[PDB]
Amino acid sequence: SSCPPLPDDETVWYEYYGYVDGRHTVGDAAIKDSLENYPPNTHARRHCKALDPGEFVAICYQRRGTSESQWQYYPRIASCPDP
Amino acid sequence: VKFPQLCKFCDVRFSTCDNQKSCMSNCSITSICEKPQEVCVAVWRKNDENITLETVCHDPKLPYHDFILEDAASPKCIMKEKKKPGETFFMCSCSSDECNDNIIFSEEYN
Ligand SMILES: C[As](C)(=O)[O-]
Ligand SMILES: C[As](C)(=O)[O-]
Ligand SMILES: [Cl-]
Ligand SMILES: [Cl-]
Ligand code: NA
Ligand code: NA
Ligand code: NA
Ligand code: NA
Ligand code: NA
Repeated sequence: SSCPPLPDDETVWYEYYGYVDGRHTVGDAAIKDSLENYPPNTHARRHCKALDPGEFVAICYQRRGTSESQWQYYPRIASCPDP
Repeated sequence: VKFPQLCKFCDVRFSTCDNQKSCMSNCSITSICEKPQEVCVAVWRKNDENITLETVCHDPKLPYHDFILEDAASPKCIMKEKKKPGETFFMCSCSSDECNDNIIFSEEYN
């Protein structure tokens, strides 16, 4: 149960931290597993390459009592601007 | 500790849901709520011109559309009618993942 690193492009790159509480607080650097994947509860912080401290945009979300984990995104996310 | 949950989150969309005991949201956007304490909401409104369905996250400590989300602890979205001039208005809140996708108007269906 894990999430691969997010794809990026000329508009954006991501950092990864453990979720703490809320969309603001930055946790510890996230640690990849043996397949270079991030564990559930990883918080993805995006940096737009055209521009800012970064903004959390997603959580590696494990459904309730399941073994399936996927990136889930915060609401109303707009694309980073083109460089 | 409370983690944020998943909700359908298309904001206000035009809807073809009408004259049914239940409707699917037809919302292709599932989001994690910004705040851990937020729950899911669906709002259905019909007037002489349009029908809309709104899907959001919302903190149940705050009113939404001038009503308290008294049903926020429910796992299912059971629509309840509010009397409003000039429109028919139904709303539900719920606190299981994507629970505002399955919108129930008839008591019969839970
Ligand atoms: C619909 As909201 C997240 O502004 O309470
Ligand atoms: C979500 As309600 C109790 O205001 O219909
Ligand atoms: Cl999770
Ligand atoms: Cl009415
Ligand atoms: Na942030
Ligand atoms: Na937000
Ligand atoms: Na009122
Ligand atoms: Na009315
Ligand atoms: Na009404």
